[PDB]
Amino acid sequence: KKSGGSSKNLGGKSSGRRQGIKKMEGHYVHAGNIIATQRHFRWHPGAHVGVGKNKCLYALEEGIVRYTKEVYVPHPRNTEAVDLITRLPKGAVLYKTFVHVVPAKPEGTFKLVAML
RNA sequence: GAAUGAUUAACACUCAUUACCA
RNA sequence: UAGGGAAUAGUUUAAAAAACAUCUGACUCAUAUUCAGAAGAUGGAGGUUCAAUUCCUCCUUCCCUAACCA
RNA sequence: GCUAAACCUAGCCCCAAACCCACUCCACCUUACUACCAGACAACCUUAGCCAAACCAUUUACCCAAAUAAAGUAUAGGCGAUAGAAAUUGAAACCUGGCGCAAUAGAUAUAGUACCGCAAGGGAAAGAUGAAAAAUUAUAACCAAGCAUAAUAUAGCAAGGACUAACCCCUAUACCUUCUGCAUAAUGAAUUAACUAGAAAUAACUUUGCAAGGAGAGCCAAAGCUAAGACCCCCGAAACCAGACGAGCUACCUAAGAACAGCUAAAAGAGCACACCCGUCUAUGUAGCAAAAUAGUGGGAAGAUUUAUAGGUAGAGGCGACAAACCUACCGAGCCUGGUGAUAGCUGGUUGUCCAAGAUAGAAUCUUAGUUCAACUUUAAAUUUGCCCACAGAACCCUCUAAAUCCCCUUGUAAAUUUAACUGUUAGUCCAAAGAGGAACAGCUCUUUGGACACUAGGAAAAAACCUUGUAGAGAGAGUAAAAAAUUUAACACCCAUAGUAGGCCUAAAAGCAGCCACCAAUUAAGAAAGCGUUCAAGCUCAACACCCACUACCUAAAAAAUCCCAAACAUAUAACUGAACUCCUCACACCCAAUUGGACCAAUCUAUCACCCUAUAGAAGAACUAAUGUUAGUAUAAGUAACAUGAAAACAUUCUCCUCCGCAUAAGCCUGCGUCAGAUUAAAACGAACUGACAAUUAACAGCCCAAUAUCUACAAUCAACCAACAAGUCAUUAUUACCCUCACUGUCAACCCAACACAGGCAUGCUCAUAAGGAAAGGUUAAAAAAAGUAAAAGGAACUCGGCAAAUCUUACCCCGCCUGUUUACCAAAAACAUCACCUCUAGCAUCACCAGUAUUAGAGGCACCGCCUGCCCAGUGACACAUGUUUAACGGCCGCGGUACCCUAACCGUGCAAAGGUAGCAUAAUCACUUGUUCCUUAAAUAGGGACCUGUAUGAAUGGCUCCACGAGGGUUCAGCUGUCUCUUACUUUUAACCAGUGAAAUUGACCUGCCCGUGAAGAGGCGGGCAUAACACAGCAAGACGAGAAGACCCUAUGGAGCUUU
RNA sequence: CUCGGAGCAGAACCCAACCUCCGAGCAGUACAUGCUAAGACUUCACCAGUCAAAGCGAACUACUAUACUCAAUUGAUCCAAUAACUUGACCAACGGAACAAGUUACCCUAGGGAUAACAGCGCAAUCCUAUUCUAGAGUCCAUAUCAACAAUAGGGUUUACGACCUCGAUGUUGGAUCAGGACAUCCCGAUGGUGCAGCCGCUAUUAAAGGUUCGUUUGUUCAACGAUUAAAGUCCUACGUGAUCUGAGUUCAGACCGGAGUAAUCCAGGUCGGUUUCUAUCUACUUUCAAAUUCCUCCCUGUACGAAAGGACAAGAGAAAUAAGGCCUACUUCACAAAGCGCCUUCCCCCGUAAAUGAUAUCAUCUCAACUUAGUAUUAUACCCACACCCACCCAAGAACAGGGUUUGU
RNA sequence: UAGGGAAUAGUUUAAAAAACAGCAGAUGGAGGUAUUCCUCCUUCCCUAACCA
Ligand SMILES: [K+]
Ligand SMILES: [K+]
Ligand SMILES: [K+]
Ligand SMILES: [K+]
Ligand SMILES: [K+]
Ligand SMILES: [K+]
Ligand SMILES: [K+]
Ligand SMILES: [K+]
Ligand SMILES: [K+]
Ligand SMILES: [K+]
Ligand SMILES: [K+]
Ligand SMILES: [K+]
Ligand SMILES: [K+]
Ligand SMILES: [K+]
Ligand SMILES: [K+]
Ligand SMILES: [K+]
Ligand SMILES: [K+]
Ligand SMILES: [K+]
Ligand SMILES: [K+]
Ligand SMILES: [K+]
Ligand SMILES: [K+]
Ligand SMILES: [K+]
Ligand SMILES: [K+]
Ligand SMILES: [K+]
Ligand SMILES: [K+]
Ligand SMILES: [K+]
Ligand SMILES: [K+]
Ligand SMILES: [Mg+2]
Ligand SMILES: [Mg+2]
Ligand SMILES: [Mg+2]
Ligand SMILES: [Mg+2]
Ligand SMILES: [Mg+2]
Ligand SMILES: [Mg+2]
Ligand SMILES: [Mg+2]
Ligand SMILES: [Mg+2]
Ligand SMILES: [Mg+2]
Ligand SMILES: [Mg+2]
Ligand SMILES: [Mg+2]
Ligand SMILES: [Mg+2]
Ligand SMILES: [Mg+2]
Ligand SMILES: [Mg+2]
Ligand SMILES: [Mg+2]
Ligand SMILES: [Mg+2]
Ligand SMILES: [Mg+2]
Ligand SMILES: [Mg+2]
Ligand SMILES: [Mg+2]
Ligand SMILES: [Mg+2]
Ligand SMILES: [Mg+2]
Ligand SMILES: [Mg+2]
Ligand SMILES: [Mg+2]
Ligand SMILES: [Mg+2]
Ligand SMILES: [Mg+2]
Ligand SMILES: [Mg+2]
Ligand SMILES: [Mg+2]
Ligand SMILES: [Mg+2]
Ligand SMILES: [Mg+2]
Ligand SMILES: [Mg+2]
Ligand SMILES: [Mg+2]
Ligand SMILES: [Mg+2]
Ligand SMILES: [Mg+2]
Ligand SMILES: [Mg+2]
Ligand SMILES: [Mg+2]
Ligand SMILES: [Mg+2]
Ligand SMILES: [Mg+2]
Ligand SMILES: [Mg+2]
Ligand SMILES: [Mg+2]
Ligand SMILES: [Mg+2]
Ligand SMILES: [Mg+2]
Ligand SMILES: [Mg+2]
Ligand SMILES: [Mg+2]
Ligand SMILES: [Mg+2]
Ligand SMILES: [Mg+2]
Ligand SMILES: [Mg+2]
Ligand SMILES: [Mg+2]
Ligand SMILES: [Mg+2]
Ligand SMILES: [Mg+2]
Ligand SMILES: [Mg+2]
Ligand SMILES: [Mg+2]
Ligand SMILES: [Mg+2]
Ligand SMILES: [Mg+2]
Ligand SMILES: [Mg+2]
Ligand SMILES: [Mg+2]
Ligand SMILES: [Mg+2]
Ligand SMILES: [Mg+2]
Ligand SMILES: [Mg+2]
Ligand SMILES: [Mg+2]
Ligand SMILES: [Mg+2]
Ligand SMILES: [Mg+2]
Ligand SMILES: [Mg+2]
Ligand SMILES: [Mg+2]
Ligand SMILES: [Mg+2]
Ligand SMILES: [Mg+2]
Ligand SMILES: [Mg+2]
Ligand SMILES: [Mg+2]
Ligand SMILES: [Mg+2]
Ligand SMILES: [Mg+2]
Ligand SMILES: [Mg+2]
Ligand SMILES: [Mg+2]
Ligand SMILES: [Mg+2]
Ligand SMILES: [Mg+2]
Ligand SMILES: [Mg+2]
Ligand SMILES: [Mg+2]
Ligand SMILES: [Mg+2]
Ligand SMILES: [Mg+2]
Ligand SMILES: [Mg+2]
Ligand SMILES: [Mg+2]
Ligand SMILES: [Mg+2]
Ligand SMILES: [Mg+2]
Ligand SMILES: [Mg+2]
Ligand SMILES: [Mg+2]
Ligand SMILES: [Mg+2]
Ligand SMILES: [Mg+2]
Ligand SMILES: [Mg+2]
Ligand SMILES: [Mg+2]
Ligand SMILES: [Mg+2]
Ligand SMILES: [Mg+2]
Ligand SMILES: [Mg+2]
Ligand SMILES: [Mg+2]
Ligand SMILES: [Mg+2]
Ligand SMILES: [Mg+2]
Ligand SMILES: [Mg+2]
Ligand SMILES: [Mg+2]
Ligand SMILES: [Mg+2]
Ligand SMILES: [Mg+2]
Ligand SMILES: [Mg+2]
Ligand SMILES: [Mg+2]
Ligand SMILES: [Mg+2]
Ligand SMILES: [Mg+2]
Ligand SMILES: [Mg+2]
Ligand SMILES: [Mg+2]
Ligand SMILES: [Mg+2]
Ligand SMILES: [Mg+2]
Ligand SMILES: [Mg+2]
Ligand SMILES: [Mg+2]
Ligand SMILES: [Mg+2]
Ligand SMILES: [Mg+2]
Ligand SMILES: [Mg+2]
Ligand SMILES: [Mg+2]
Ligand SMILES: [Mg+2]
Repeated sequence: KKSGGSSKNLGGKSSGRRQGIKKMEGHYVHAGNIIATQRHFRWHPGAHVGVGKNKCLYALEEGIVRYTKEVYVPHPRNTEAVDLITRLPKGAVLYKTFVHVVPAKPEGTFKLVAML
């Protein structure tokens, strides 16, 4: 019985974050429902979709979730993204995946309240 | 260590040169 | 096989200094001692920091310890 | 037919009621049960711990004076576990009963007896007629295991299907527990009978009552509330604490006793050697003679000796020449009782029938042998989707542009979620697939997806994990599913060869063929040469011509293990057939998973009411046993086995043979225990009797049982006590005065005997006998096998045996290590080098009326070391102790060095430099001293890892936790000369025992059941029991030890447990 | 030992190893990092953690301004401090006990084959063997002999690995005793090759009937050494065999030395000492009756061979050892007999190859062509073989039983 | 962490001086009415904490 060695690799024991899409294409969401969670921007917020401080995407309106591909124009103040687009060959357009909520209900209705 | 010179009255030294198991 | 420590001038130590050794001079008839001068160093490689012997990392050499119970 | 079986009483339990309490005479706290004398001692003083807190450390309910209620409230608490009031409230109360037991129950109880223990203390078993036994030839019978009547016939979990037929044929791997998985060679179990194990709240559910109320004050209430039904086991540690009991064993001590021949020396912890004490070595023995013995051999035996008697020290302790010894057979700390039903996440066990549902992501945890939450699983309830899935849709960065997934209408289907209430599972195996670790090893380890297994059946030889197949019954129908192993191998050309030229160059030589360049040309045809060869050449081939139909294939290679190959066989008759619990068929249908969960029934018993040859509806409960190394009893198996016993003849008078270990007596112990008579009860055999009943008996002079007061007295051992010389300094003695006229009581007295469970080869003090005047018998009979035991003798050799000369024989030499010596120790595996010890040294203490001590520093106590001889070096920084102003102290705890260079190499008188309290000094050294190591050399042997003497840096020797020499001593360890021998070469013969046979008597462990073969294979991985073969009428007796993973002891090694205990400690 | 990122885990989520890599236990800027509140996420439970519309109050009409940048950057309850707000652990064993280390070989109990040591089994890295390949060595020459880089198989003796049976026990080294088996043969037999003249060797094929020594030191298995031998084989059998033995070693309780430790005590160390039970129920077995192996001497022969030196084989003869089976005349132990140290007997084959003839293929060719020879045994033969006289007696027969004799039953 | 106290030349003292160390040299820092009055901060000491 010879004495053995030991592994020099510590840590690495974190559990899965359980991130990803919570509401798939066509699903009905109420306002506030989290649509997806992510560590980096895999899906970008579209129409009526808010983005949390932790990049969490949530519904701003009640409706149907839709995923589309759209042209990506960064904010002129986002230095890193602007540096990329300026170095692109002319004629080249960046695309990204966006998630939207199509509002299902109208903001309200006018109802007869009195006959004065 | 060897040879060679330099050195000495001649040497030694020194310097320089050469070639099982429970 | 596992573990801890160390590496500084040619030599041996210190927190970039002393000691001698080495070279220079003086004293001696000459040598030593002595006196006055002079030079010389942070095992290797990589990185942090404006700056690293002094913060970390791997390798080499060496040392010390353990390597058991039926 | 035996053994047995059966019984209904004895009494007992729980309540009620009631307060309770004895007495002849005599004896009884001293040694209890003892007629009768001078004393004066006197009682109180907090429970602890197990356990719970998942350890444990504060803490952890224990009637304390009225049931209920307030209330598990206030409050307390590692604010944890758990503990827990009061104010206030306020009831009933008629002993003579029982849905209690009925001889393993109920009290332990026929009895606190027998029996066990020194003691405290522990503590049984069992009986059965009838009206009458002054009816006893009575009261029938049938029933457990075990046997008998009546042994057995190839073959195999002992049966099943069957059959004319018991067997023969075919099929079939006991049971429980425990596991991933057990025929397993894993656990338990000889068998029978009896006994022997699920206790309850919180909620919820079900069924009644009443209902915004319910309830027979308290409580609850936004349909509640009241009542009922229905769920929560048994045995087991090592421990801990309290109070008693123990020093008749043993350790040590106190008082007063006893023993020690002979010889040598005559001085002796001196030698030889009895008694006596001890226990070195070997054999025997190992449920024995013996819970430590016997035989031989050994150590001691005038001393630190051995030993009888009484007394002392007691468990948080004693005692100890320290062995963790010994303290009543078992002491890392006694025993008993109690706390106590200690606790156990650990093993084992857990009792009627039938059906149903039912296999598993993970998280935390002093946690991974367990728990809680999730998940899965079960039941009840609610109302609404569940599952399968169409498009569309879900990322860039990056190398496998993976198999897929997610989402999802339709559709095919019938589930799903939610509410209420719980338990169990949370120690996992193989296969396919994607990977990781390892060795692209594992029946290996780790994740993922799926399957199977832990449930069925068929198949793959046997076969958990592969294939086929699942839903349950009957059938002497039927169709099928999976389902059988194929292959066979290496020929090959014939014929012929002149030449520019030995091409050029290089080279000693290079001539087709060491290298470099060219590679042209003669002959119809032949490379300025493709393979050999020659030192260079020669020489043999191939590519050429001619001859001429070689008319090639151009794909490939073996083998070996251990008990014995392994179905038998077969190349030839027409695609089929066989084959399940699948499916069909006639009839029927709840009727094949562990843990767990739901449900339907039910034996017997008691009670209410029925019933009335053994029942019904209900209510109850000590309500069901193929398993706990279970408890008690009975009887088997081993087994008529192991083992045990009586000297001979005779007229039972006596005599003979042989032992003598003794023997007689006293003390202690014991208590009628071989005397008579009468019984046939019996001695490990036997009708004499030690057993039963009765009747007798031991007679004091021996011994025990003693003494008026007060004061006073007592320097001068003993040893033949005389010479002589001692130390350890000793067992023996009065007087004065007063008082005192009396007599022979009382008790022990036996034996073949005590302590050891026994009629035990053991233990057991003293006197005398010293081999006997006393006391005894080794052989039940026979035979004369093996193996075994105890002896005797042995050719030639003489340690060649062996770890070792163990044992035996003979009887001796020299040396080494350790310890000075005599002595002491682990009673029962160690007798030693361990302890003690004379000697030496350190430390403490200036003193009296209970040890030390009736002592006083030349003393006493606490320690170290270990006579003597030579010695005991350096260090006080650290720790300790002492001392105080620094400090002192090692024969206190302890310690006592590097790195680099210099005489060729080894080495360094030497030199540099750092460190320290000091740097290991003298000695000794391959050691009983870490390895290296069988170091080197001399001696020893034919040969030596042995032994002796040296050399040694031992970098881990070393100086009172002592170093080194040396006399004497040693059942210490090692070596050796000589001799001796059956130790051996190499065994043999005889005797005794045992043995075997006959007769009597008659155990133990063990035992699931057995109808109890061998081979290969298989398998929970080593098969009498499975597969394939082979073998095979039946049954004794004697041997053997290869297997039955043989018996015996719940492995002492190892790990685990929030299990113990002893010891040490900063 | 807690936390985060990446791979394993390629595409929703999840996913382990004492697996592979890299990090964290802060820092910086704000000071509305103010208040409040729909709807959601969630590390597979809980605890904890995460994102947020609207609204209030601010800011604001220049600020990718509105839950700050940032991946992790962290700690429950009780309790303590504090007027309040609020703060407090490398509680890092990081779901955290308010506070507790050693040692036990003097040990104990409960369990575990859920887990080690022995053996089996699995596996074959390691170990051993064979073949393939043709570099190299062997003067030349690959293949007499040896052999690199590699390749393909086999073996199951080593050291490991795994943890499947066994811990209500499968007794652990070496030796004694008795051996069963494999052949990968050490000796003896039969053959091919040789860098084989001969004598000796080397290598390969075949052969497991028979055989395979005694001693000094060591506990040894081994190893060294002495002396022999035809040879002193390699292995398996629970590293065969302790209900047959042994107990030197190893591995309990005593003790010493060196070393470690404050000590208790301890060490792969060394050293002295240290209890080895069992009456056999079952299986199996208790005359495989009887063919023998080997060395040496003489002779062949100083022949064959060879320059010499040296020096055979076959046949023949003799004498021994061992083994097996018997026996007692003598010797010896002994004495109506049993014994050895004495005497007597002992018998067949071995298949690897070497050669003819002769086809496929009109030569040739020893032929998994037909065939011929070396070249083979029904292994030979041997032993055993007739039986109610049998009460009893005797016995060279024997445990009992059985057997022989009794014409040897006063 | 809490308070108490303290800070003079490199060092240690005095009431702006001497002594040592190497003619230089100082009133820890900031603010205020100046070593000498007060306050905050730094460093250090003292004393008590450092629990959960
Ligand atoms: K997110
Ligand atoms: K405990
Ligand atoms: K009783
Ligand atoms: K069982
Ligand atoms: K088995
Ligand atoms: K098993
Ligand atoms: K067992
Ligand atoms: K006493
Ligand atoms: K068990
Ligand atoms: K547990
Ligand atoms: K099949
Ligand atoms: K040439
Ligand atoms: K008596
Ligand atoms: K005895
Ligand atoms: K002794
Ligand atoms: K000191
Ligand atoms: K020696
Ligand atoms: K020597
Ligand atoms: K002795
Ligand atoms: K046997
Ligand atoms: K923890
Ligand atoms: K392996
Ligand atoms: K075991
Ligand atoms: K020996
Ligand atoms: K059997
Ligand atoms: K004899
Ligand atoms: K041919
Ligand atoms: Mg990860
Ligand atoms: Mg994880
Ligand atoms: Mg001159
Ligand atoms: Mg507890
Ligand atoms: Mg404990
Ligand atoms: Mg009250
Ligand atoms: Mg009773
Ligand atoms: Mg019967
Ligand atoms: Mg059969
Ligand atoms: Mg198992
Ligand atoms: Mg099975
Ligand atoms: Mg069994
Ligand atoms: Mg078990
Ligand atoms: Mg209950
Ligand atoms: Mg306690
Ligand atoms: Mg007590
Ligand atoms: Mg006594
Ligand atoms: Mg006395
Ligand atoms: Mg005498
Ligand atoms: Mg004496
Ligand atoms: Mg004597
Ligand atoms: Mg004593
Ligand atoms: Mg001791
Ligand atoms: Mg001891
Ligand atoms: Mg006792
Ligand atoms: Mg219990
Ligand atoms: Mg079912
Ligand atoms: Mg914890
Ligand atoms: Mg678990
Ligand atoms: Mg759907
Ligand atoms: Mg789980
Ligand atoms: Mg596995
Ligand atoms: Mg030519
Ligand atoms: Mg030429
Ligand atoms: Mg040429
Ligand atoms: Mg030619
Ligand atoms: Mg040539
Ligand atoms: Mg031509
Ligand atoms: Mg040709
Ligand atoms: Mg069916
Ligand atoms: Mg059916
Ligand atoms: Mg009935
Ligand atoms: Mg019952
Ligand atoms: Mg029963
Ligand atoms: Mg039982
Ligand atoms: Mg018997
Ligand atoms: Mg007998
Ligand atoms: Mg008298
Ligand atoms: Mg008498
Ligand atoms: Mg005695
Ligand atoms: Mg007599
Ligand atoms: Mg007798
Ligand atoms: Mg007898
Ligand atoms: Mg007899
Ligand atoms: Mg003899
Ligand atoms: Mg010998
Ligand atoms: Mg001798
Ligand atoms: Mg021998
Ligand atoms: Mg002897
Ligand atoms: Mg002694
Ligand atoms: Mg003893
Ligand atoms: Mg004794
Ligand atoms: Mg003894
Ligand atoms: Mg001693
Ligand atoms: Mg002395
Ligand atoms: Mg000293
Ligand atoms: Mg030198
Ligand atoms: Mg010295
Ligand atoms: Mg040594
Ligand atoms: Mg010897
Ligand atoms: Mg030392
Ligand atoms: Mg010493
Ligand atoms: Mg000392
Ligand atoms: Mg003496
Ligand atoms: Mg001696
Ligand atoms: Mg003695
Ligand atoms: Mg017998
Ligand atoms: Mg008999
Ligand atoms: Mg048994
Ligand atoms: Mg088998
Ligand atoms: Mg028999
Ligand atoms: Mg069996
Ligand atoms: Mg056994
Ligand atoms: Mg056990
Ligand atoms: Mg405890
Ligand atoms: Mg969650
Ligand atoms: Mg807002
Ligand atoms: Mg934790
Ligand atoms: Mg966590
Ligand atoms: Mg010991
Ligand atoms: Mg045990
Ligand atoms: Mg296992
Ligand atoms: Mg093993
Ligand atoms: Mg086995
Ligand atoms: Mg293999
Ligand atoms: Mg060559
Ligand atoms: Mg094997
Ligand atoms: Mg496993
Ligand atoms: Mg067993
Ligand atoms: Mg054999
Ligand atoms: Mg062979
Ligand atoms: Mg063996
Ligand atoms: Mg055996
Ligand atoms: Mg021994
Ligand atoms: Mg020691
Ligand atoms: Mg002894
Ligand atoms: Mg020993
Ligand atoms: Mg034995
Ligand atoms: Mg026997
Ligand atoms: Mg011949
Ligand atoms: Mg021919
Ligand atoms: Mg021909």
